[PDB]
This record gives sequence, C-alpha cells and structure tokens, in this order.
Amino acid sequence: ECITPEAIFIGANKQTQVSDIHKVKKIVAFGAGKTIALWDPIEPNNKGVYATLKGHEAEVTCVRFVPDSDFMVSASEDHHVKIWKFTDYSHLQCIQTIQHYSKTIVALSALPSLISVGCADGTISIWRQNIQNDEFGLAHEFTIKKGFFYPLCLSLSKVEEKKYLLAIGGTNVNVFIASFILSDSGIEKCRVVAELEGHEDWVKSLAFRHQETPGDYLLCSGSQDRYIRLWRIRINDLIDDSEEDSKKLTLLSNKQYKFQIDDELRVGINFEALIMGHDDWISSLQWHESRLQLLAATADTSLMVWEPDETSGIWVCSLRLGESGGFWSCLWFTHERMDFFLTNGKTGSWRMWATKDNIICDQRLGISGATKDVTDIAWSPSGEYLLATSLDQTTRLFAPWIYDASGRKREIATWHEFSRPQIHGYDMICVETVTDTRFVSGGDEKILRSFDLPKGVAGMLQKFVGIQFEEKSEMPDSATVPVLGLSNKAGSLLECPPMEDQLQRHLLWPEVEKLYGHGFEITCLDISPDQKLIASACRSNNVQNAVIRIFSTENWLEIKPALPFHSLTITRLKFSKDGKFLLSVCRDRKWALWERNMEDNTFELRFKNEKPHTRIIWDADWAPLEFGNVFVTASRDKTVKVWRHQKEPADDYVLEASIKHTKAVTAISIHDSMIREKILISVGLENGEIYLYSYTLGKFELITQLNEDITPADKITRLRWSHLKRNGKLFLGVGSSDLSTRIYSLAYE
Amino acid sequence: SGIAVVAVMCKPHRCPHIAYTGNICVYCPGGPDSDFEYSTQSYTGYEPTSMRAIRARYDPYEQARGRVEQLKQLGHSIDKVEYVLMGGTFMSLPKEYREDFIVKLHNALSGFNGNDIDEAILYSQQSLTKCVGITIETRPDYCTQTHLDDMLKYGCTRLEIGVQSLYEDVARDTNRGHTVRSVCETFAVSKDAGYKVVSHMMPDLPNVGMERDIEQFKEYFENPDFRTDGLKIYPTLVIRGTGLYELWKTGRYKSYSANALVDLVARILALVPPWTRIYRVQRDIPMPLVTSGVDNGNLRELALARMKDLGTTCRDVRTREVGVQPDQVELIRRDYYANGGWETFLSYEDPKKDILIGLLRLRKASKKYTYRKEFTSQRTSIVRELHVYGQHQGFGTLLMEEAERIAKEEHGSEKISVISGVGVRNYYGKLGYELDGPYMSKRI
Ligand SMILES: C[C@H]1O[C@@H](n2cnc3c(N)ncnc32)[C@H](O)[C@@H]1O
Ligand code: SF4
Repeated sequence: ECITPEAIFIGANKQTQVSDIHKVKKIVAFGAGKTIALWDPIEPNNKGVYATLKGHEAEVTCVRFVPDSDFMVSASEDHHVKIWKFTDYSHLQCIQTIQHYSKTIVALSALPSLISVGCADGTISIWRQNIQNDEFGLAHEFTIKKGFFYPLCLSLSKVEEKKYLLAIGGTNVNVFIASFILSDSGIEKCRVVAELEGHEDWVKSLAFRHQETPGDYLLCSGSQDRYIRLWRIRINDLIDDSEEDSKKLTLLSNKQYKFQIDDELRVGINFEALIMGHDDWISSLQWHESRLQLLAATADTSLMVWEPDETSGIWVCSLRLGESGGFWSCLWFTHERMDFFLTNGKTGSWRMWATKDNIICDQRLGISGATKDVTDIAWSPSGEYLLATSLDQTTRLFAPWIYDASGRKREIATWHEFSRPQIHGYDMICVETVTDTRFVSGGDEKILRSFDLPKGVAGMLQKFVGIQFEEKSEMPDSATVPVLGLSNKAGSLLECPPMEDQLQRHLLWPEVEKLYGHGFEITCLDISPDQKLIASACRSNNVQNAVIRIFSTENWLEIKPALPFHSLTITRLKFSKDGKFLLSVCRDRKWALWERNMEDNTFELRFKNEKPHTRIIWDADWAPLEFGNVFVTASRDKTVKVWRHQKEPADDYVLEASIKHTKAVTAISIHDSMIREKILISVGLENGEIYLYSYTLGKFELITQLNEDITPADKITRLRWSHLKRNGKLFLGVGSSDLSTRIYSLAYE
Repeated sequence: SGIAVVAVMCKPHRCPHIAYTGNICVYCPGGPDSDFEYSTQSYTGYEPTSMRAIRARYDPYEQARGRVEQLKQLGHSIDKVEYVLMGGTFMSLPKEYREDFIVKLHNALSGFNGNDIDEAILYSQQSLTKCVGITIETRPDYCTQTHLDDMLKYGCTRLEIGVQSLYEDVARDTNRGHTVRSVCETFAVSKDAGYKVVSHMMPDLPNVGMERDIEQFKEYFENPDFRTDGLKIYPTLVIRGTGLYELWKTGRYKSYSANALVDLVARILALVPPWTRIYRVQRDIPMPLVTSGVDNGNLRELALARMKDLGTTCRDVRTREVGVQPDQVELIRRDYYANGGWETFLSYEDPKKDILIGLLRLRKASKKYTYRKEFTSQRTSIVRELHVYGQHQGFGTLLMEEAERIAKEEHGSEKISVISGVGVRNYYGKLGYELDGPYMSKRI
C-alpha cells in the first residue's frame, strides 16, 4: 500500500542462545523482548532490522533454525514452544504452539524432522515430526535426577541411519549422554547410558561437530570453571581396543566410555584435549562449516578463536579480539571468501567484525537498540533526526545515512544510530528538543537536564546526513563519562556511521545547565514554539504539588507564580502552534488551559472543564493555524474527541465528533500541515494497533489500518509526525512498550 | 577460609514516612533531598561500598559480580558468600522491582539466566559458589505478615531493624515515625518466623543525656521484650546537610567529648550477654565529612583498653572465638525468655581461656503468634542458626544431635524445622531433613 516500514530499532536479550542463523539464505534471527526479530547482515545497503515476529507474551529465550528445511522453532518464558515456517522467502508464521510443561523453557536444539525441549523442572523431552502434515507429536520424556538435576543446554546428532545421541548438561559438574532409536510411529529405547566426569563447575554450553570423517567426530563441552574440555566419539569396528594383558597403564582419567544402542551400533567415547584461560565464565560455543576451528565467547567481553597448530599438537589461541558486560551469543558464516564475526553485549547492541584469511580484523557496521521500554520521542525542530529515549538509562539519536564518504546520494537511504548523548543512571521519562543544537530531557529525578551538541558529532551530521550547521566555533568537544559527579563535563575522517565502542564513551554530549525547582520526579515537558519558555510537571498524587513550572531558557530560572489546578499528576503538556495558549492534560480525568501574558510570561486560568471524558485522559495535540483553534484529546475510555473554539453563547470550546475504538487509545498526533484542506491524524492504542485518519469539520475518514505484520506488539507510548517532507513521503515516529522504536513512511497526495 | 561479605545497595529512593510526617529522620544524612550527588539514603557517596555502587550505577548483576571476583584477585578463595543489603528502605520499593532485584543477586553466583523468583532459587540450591544467607535491613512497620513471607521467598534469613531508642519521646521528637511498643511486638512475629533479629541503637541522641544512656542499655538485656541476637552501636555524628545541623548551629545541641564517650562504651560492653554479638561500635564515615561527634576511627580498641584497667572482661560472642588452641571443650547451654518464646543458646566453651567453638539457636514456637501454615498443624520447635568455626569437624553434627533430643523430650514437639539458606540446603538433606516451602523440616 502507501505505508512502508523504514527503520526497526530493537535490542537483543541477555540469554546465551537468543540467536541462530539459516544456512542457505543468511538471515540472523535473535530473540528481543516478546518478539522475534529478523536481520540480514549481508546486502549492499545495511537496512537494519527488517521484520519482527509476534506471538509470545514473555521474553524470548531460545531461537533455533531446523537445519535443511523451511522451519524455525522458538521458546520463551510464557511456558510455550512455537513453530515457524517460511511463507514466501523471508517471512514466517506460527503453525503450532506447544501448551505443555507448565514451566519455562531453558534449553533447545533441533535436527531435521526432530527437535528436543528442556524445561526448568528437570524434564528432557523429544518431539518428532510425523507424515502427512507439519505437526510435532510427543515421543518420550524422562528425568535424570528429580530434585537435583536442572538442565541448561542440549544438543543431539545422528549416526548412519536412525540412531541418535543426545547430550544433556546443567547444574552439576558432569555431562549426560542418552540414546534412542527411531521408528515409524515414534521412538523407543530412550535411556541414559553415559556419565561424563572431569569438570569442576556447571556446564553452560555444549555442541556437536558435523561428521566430516564417516565414523569419527568431536564434541565440545564448555563449562563454568572457565574450561572448554573436548571429547571424541567413534563408531563400530573402530573402538581402540584396550585393557588387554599387555596393557598401557591407561591413566584412569582416560577411561574410554563404551556402550551399545541396541545391539549393532556401539561407540567409544574418550578424552581428547583440555584448555585453560578465558579469564572468566564462557557463554557460547560454535564450530566451523568446513575447517577445524572453534569459537568461544566469554563473560568479560572477549571472543577468541581456537585452532590446533602444527608441530605441537596442542590447542592454541590463534585469533583473539574484543574491546564490562559480556558476550552472550555468537555466530559464524562465510559469504564469498571471508568469514564474519558477530556478537552482542549487555546494551542490546550487535558488534560485528570482518577479517581476511584470519590475519587482519577490522570493524563492521552493526545495529543496536534498547533493552527496556521506550518512553518518549522528540523530533528535531528541522526534522532530520529524532531523539528516542528509553527506560534502560540510555538516550539514542536516529538519523538517515544519505550521503556517503565521497558525497554521492546513496540509492537507498537507511537509518542508523549516530550519537548516544547520555548514559547517566535514571529511567529517562521525557525529553524535548529546543534547537538543532540543544535539547532538554528529564528522568525519574527532581530536576531537568540540558545538553549541547558537540563538534565531533556536528562534523559527521554534516557529512553523512548532509545538514548545514553554522556558527560552529563555539560549542565544545565531547567528554566520556561523569566520574567526579553526575553531570557531563566538556572533555576525524570517518567513512561510516560509528561502531558501538564510540557510541558508549566517545559520543556523549556536554551539559550546559542544570535547573531546579520541582522536588519530585518528572513526568512530561513541553517547550514554546518561539523557544522562549520551557514547562514541566512532576509525579505526585496531591493538590499541593500538581504545579506547572515555567522556566525562561535564557537565565534558566523560575517564573514567579505557580499554576495550581490539577490534583493527581499531569500526563500531557503542549503549547499551541502559536505561543498564545497552553493546555494541560492530567490523570484526574479533566483538562485545563492557560494563556500567555506575552510580556511578563505569566499565565492565567481561563477555560476549564470538569467532565470531558468517562475514564482518564492520556494525550493531546493541537491543529495548525490554517485549520483553526482545534485540539484533540484521547483517553482511557476507548474514545477520542475533537473540539473547536466557537463562541455563540460565550467563550468556551465544545466537542464536535468522536470515534469509539476497541481498546484504550494512548497516543495521538496531528501533522503540522494540511493536504488539500484536510489535516492528517494518527492514533494508537493499548495493544499495538495504529489507525490514521483524515478529518474535516465533524467528519472522520478511515484511510487505512496498518497491517498486523508490521505494527508494534504492545501499547503505543507516543506518535509524532516529522516536519520534513522528502521525495513526496511523510514520516511518523512510533515508540511502544515492546522495546522497539519504529519509523514509518507515508506517501499521500 | 571463612564467609565472604558482599554489600550491595538498592536504587536511591525516598523513605515512605516523608508523606504523613512531613520529612525524614532528624539525624539522617544524604538521600535524594540533599546536596550529596547521587547518593543513597543514610550515605554520603564517599564510602568504599558507596563508591562501588555509583560506578556500577546500582545495577545488581554488575555491582555484585565486580565485588565477588575482586575478592579473589586478592586471593581469598571464596566459596561461601553471605549477601547484605543496605541503604534506604528496600521493602518500600515497588513489588515488581524488588523481586527482579533479588533474582539477579542469585544469578551472579549460579549462572542461570531468568526472571522467575520461584525458579531462580532452585537453580541456586545446587550452586557450588553458594549463598548462606541474605541480610535485609528495614523498618519495624515493614515486618507484617505480608512482608515477612516475601523475605522467605527471597532467601532472606537475617533482618535488621533500626530501633535506636527505647524511650517514647525520642522516637517522637526525632520524627522517627513509629512507637517503641510497636517494635517489641514485631520482634515476636519475626523470631517465631525464624529470623535472626538484629537491632540498631544510637547513643548521644538529642534530649537523652549522659545518665539516661546507661539505663537505656541495661533495660535492653534485662527486659524479655528485646533481648535480640545482635547490636550495631552507632554513635551520633553531625553531618553537613542534616536536620540536627541547625541544632548544632544555633547552639541548642552539643555532643560528647571523646573521653566520656569511650568511658560509656566501656560500660555498655560490660553488660553484653554471651548470646548476642556487637557487629559495629561505629560506622564507616570519613572524618572530613563529620563536623562534631566521634573524633577518630579507632573507638573499638580504645573501648577494650578502657575496660582493661577496670577489671571487667567483655564477654562478647564476637570477641570470644578463635579468630590459641582449646585442647578441651565443654558443652553448656543457656536458657532465657525472649518476647513470647523460650530461647536456648547451646555452645561449646572453655571457661578458662574464654573462647567459643560453635553455637546454635532454638525456639519453642509460641501460641499467641506464629501465623505460618507449616507451624500450625502440630506443636513444633524452630532451630534458627548453626555456626561452627575452625579434627575439629564433628561440632556441627553434635549440635544437631542435641537440639533434636531436647525438642522431643523437653519441648514436646512433633516437628523440627530449619531456616537454612538456599546454598546450604544440601547440608541438611544428608541429615534426614526434607524441604517444605522456605523451611527444611522433619517429623520427629
Ligand atoms: C541505616 C542505619 O544508619 C544509622 N544511622 C543513621 N544516621 C546516623 C548517624 N548520624 N550516625 C550514626 N548512625 C546513623 C541508623 O541507626 C540505621 O541503623
Ligand atoms: S533513618 Fe532509616 S529511616 Fe530515618 S531516614 Fe535515615 S534511613 Fe530513612
């Protein structure tokens, strides 16, 4: 249709198996909150995250692609196991949801036409694909030890016709290996046959290597004692017979486990190698598709490749790279001649590295996002960037990448992160921009902050985005972190948007002024159109503190009087499209309005009301001066009402029309200009639907509903249109409670 | 070896008695409504624990993990760690923040990654770096039946209450927010739930003179209402932005000279009974911040030297252990009545060298109290801690052999129950005990 998804900014979770990768097509699917995000790391553009997948009502824990098929199995903390399938080429849909186990899922693995589920009460299950449909029936479940054994990770492979081997691990110092034979209906002879000792702490990760030599392959067993012990599994007629009268002093640690599966397939499992190091706990393990390397990720932000070198025999660290937190998951793939190194940290951001022939590694443009909820959105006053703040102590800067390092327009413009202005520890409730160089923010704190844009960002916003900044010899450079306090201190030739380590420390903005006055934590704020007065309101439940405080942005002090109207806590402030009026929208189901003195900056209560809506009211926005003195108000009672200044009896505003929706509407916006004597209004409600309307004097018109595949998955926090118009397209800024920040385009003549 | 003490601080917040009183405590420094930058309540930001918290930005998974592995870069070789929470009024925080806080305290030892409080403690039970207890400090109006069983789910075993005065006028005039007859009633429901109750006391408060301090602490151990298992002596320090700073400014409050204060605490330790311990004699505040009050930071040894030439030996259970070899030991017990129940204090002692080997607490469950479901279907007796220092090995199994024989015969009980922490739940499973909720009990 007309709308097009442009930018998805979602941040990964902190589990050790959030991610997998498809083999033929190269798509990275990582769990991120309640959704399952999809990302393509190889393309001439970068494009960021292109799609998310809905359905879970808790955070996603395990994501695994079924090898050599069109499926994908997922797991979460809502006790459910969902199965996905490709529909055309790069999108998926659920076809089965498991309603079992009554507990969360902690481990997961996959084979062709067979998966395996581990859950947090000591139960290890096996699911099997049947004929004639894509349905997974239950085959067998068991328990190692009832009250004492709790799983962490699972893997399984095949030997030669139908016989499989599964490797259980968790919560103790040993590794459990089972076996089961397949059949036409289900499985049978499922029992535990091995018990692998050697470790000192828990076993966090273990994986099988592919069977390169027929009848001989390896086994990695990483653990929480910083060690990465290996194993080696052989086959029939290659057992390395021992214990004969000419014995070899077998060194009972290498005691060469041995069992039978049924009668005709018997194996031998011995100890191979043992590696120290890693400086801390290790998270994830990966093998290679063809060669004989091994990837390991640790909990001290490190990532190193292990390789058996010649003329020594023993394992040695060949390629090590990485520059607190930790790396949780990691992946490998080769594209044409080189292989890529990608991983994630505690900020929900994907680091990426390229190298040639395992010698020279260099950076590569990765994607990022938030880890907790997104609260507020503020576009630039010229409209080429927007400041998306979140609930995880961060604030972002999202902007397009149009001009490259040379200066040519790229044939597709993509969205990335350029700056991360503040890292200081609060929940960052609200934010609003004043200029292209200054903005005013505020979190759960009794004061407000004010930051200035630095020169190191002004150089690259002018280069890569292509926007003009004049009078640049004044604002300072950028600092790193507040170490002697909490306020930010003062403190080229790039060819790309920056990497993650520059975003963490080398791109914060200096603070110019810290202004006092409220005494409680801030809810919302808004600034006048003439950039002269800032207004704010704090959280309370009392009439004594429900006061709008107005600060002049020159001397950063208070304006003398108070504004004592509301009772509980004000949820929305906006000035008009001129500077004449000022409405307030509160949690006490009523609104107020305040007019300006225009020479003393004093306010007076003029137009009040006491029962506009049934339930409480959330959001409000004004209409342009080409349309009239009009503002709209949404509310918890699943309705939205548009009101106009008319004065036949007296000077007051009265409602014109309304709609009733299905759920409670939480965010509304009006585009700053009109299209052929019609204004554009977009609404958003409490579980992820976004409607956009056209309105003309008491008559609405449902243009279209956004499709369910590209909408947010939780409640809408804000909606703001962009001021700029490029290529005949508009821009909407969407922020929701599914950890995501979205930007939609809309062409409409 | 020993026990590793890892101290964490929660989010900087406001006490909950600022609303209906109008302000916080008179002597309390710091907090959000102060001039110290980004500091927790009752702290200044210049403490070695409070400087690790600000650099961590109060993230519980990263604050605890940086502290644990720091102590094994020095080389303490830790395998038994006991958490303690401090700062603010942790149980006044919202419910969806408190449970997620405690979950990531357990994940820094086990390695499990999840958010369910009912499942994180099960993974933490078979941990190898194990937690022997969590100390959570609170106010006496936050120990109701709704809050005491939330601490049982969290893994808490010891809790600390700021009493700080036994007079009614002092708890009113310092804007403390409760009554002293209310804290002696919530001690009874806490000790019958199975907690090690430790209280805080503060000498040199306003309007309590020199002589009233010594009958304050004589009453504290003679009255069967209080008789707790621990104390933290916290003498009053005047800080910059506090409420009593203006009383120091206008000349309406003056402090003790540092010759009468060390004489006072040389008499307070003389009355300490052998079943309680003195954790602190003063708190870690850097002396450039303090204006009046305690001069130096060596009040512990100056108090032990002042009672050397008085003939009186401090018989404290923090002082009377190995830190000198026993070569022999006797078995004695002590019996006292504390706030509704019959407490007993079994220990292994040497009366000559005055040194302790092990100790144990046990309580008959009363009838006016004990709301818990597991302690109502029959008459039960509660063992509250076991604490053995360091053949010198079988002192644990002797104290459990004797506390069980004394429960069937002299208490007349049908079930004995332990309040063991999560990491030490497996030491009792070998001795025939079985888990039922927070407790590790057994039918007699
Ligand atoms: C949180 C703990 O801090 C102690 N506390 C609070 N204020 C002071 C002070 N000025 N001096 C000493 N201790 C203090 C309280 O007694 C409480 O037990
Ligand atoms: S004393 Fe305890 S309660 Fe009174 S203010 Fe200081 S911290 Fe809050």
